[PDB]
Amino acid sequence: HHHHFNLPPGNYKKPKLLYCSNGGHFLRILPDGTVDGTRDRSDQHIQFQLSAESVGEVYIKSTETGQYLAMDTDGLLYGSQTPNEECLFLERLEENHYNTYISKKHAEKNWFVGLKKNGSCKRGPRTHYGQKAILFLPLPV
Repeated sequence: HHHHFNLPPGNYKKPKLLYCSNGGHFLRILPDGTVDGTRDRSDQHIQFQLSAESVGEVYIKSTETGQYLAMDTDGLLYGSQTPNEECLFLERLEENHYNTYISKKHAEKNWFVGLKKNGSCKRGPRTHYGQKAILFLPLPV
């Protein structure tokens, strides 16, 4: 493994909002495949259904659009119509209470899902352990 194995509690029974404390935004995948963050809890694109591939590995799917969260070769987040290797994330516990999502494909590079204070997604290589941008809190829909 390239990473630790502290896991968050809870299941994938219900859909969730993925709230980032960094700028107080909710992760969002727009219908056009665009990914970003919004402070609008009423948004129709912030609801996700997480599912486990293997223990600690998840798919994050838009319940509105059915699109999967994915990270490309250049570290950019995008919504994928079909599940692929770029859609798998290592879901881990961080700072004892938050959730982090590490790109499985790029795990050795420590590329995470993360949001800037301005609600914009971070590019893989600009992310790293220790940042606030990588911390998510799964909230009820």
